[PDB]
Parts: sequence; C-alpha cells; structure tokens
Amino acid sequence: GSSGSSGMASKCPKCDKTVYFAEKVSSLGKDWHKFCLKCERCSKTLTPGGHAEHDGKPFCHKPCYATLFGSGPSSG
Ligand SMILES: [Zn+2]
Ligand SMILES: [Zn+2]
Repeated sequence: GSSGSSGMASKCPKCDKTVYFAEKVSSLGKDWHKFCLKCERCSKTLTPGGHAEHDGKPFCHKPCYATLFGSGPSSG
C-alpha cells in the first residue's frame, strides 16, 4: 500500500482530511473538497466563494442559513 501521506496541503473543515491540490477548492478562506462543498440542509450544488457557514458546515444565504439562525424554532 501507499507509504506516507505526502500532501503539503491544508486540511478540510468537513472531513478533516488533506485537501489535494488537484481537488483543492478555495472558499471562505479555507480548503474544502469538491464533494464536501454541498449544503447539508438543501443538499444542492454550491459555489466556492459565495456562501454562508455555520459550525464549519456551509449553508445557503437563506432561507437555509436564516432558519438555522432564528427565534422560536420548529416545535409542536
Ligand atoms: Zn472534506
Ligand atoms: Zn442550502
């Protein structure tokens, strides 16, 4: 099997993995994965360098983000 983890790249705030320069995507001043760059609420293709973030996980401007950040959450 492959020996060593020669990468020389920043980790991923999604899977805490060594983002490869080949699939390296700069966004919000960080390095994510072409597969990790997917909303968790709407689960729709996002764009690197034009989205919101909360707790490390990305989220569309709204209502995605909006909801997460609001009073009187879903209940009853
Ligand atoms: Zn990742
Ligand atoms: Zn979304």
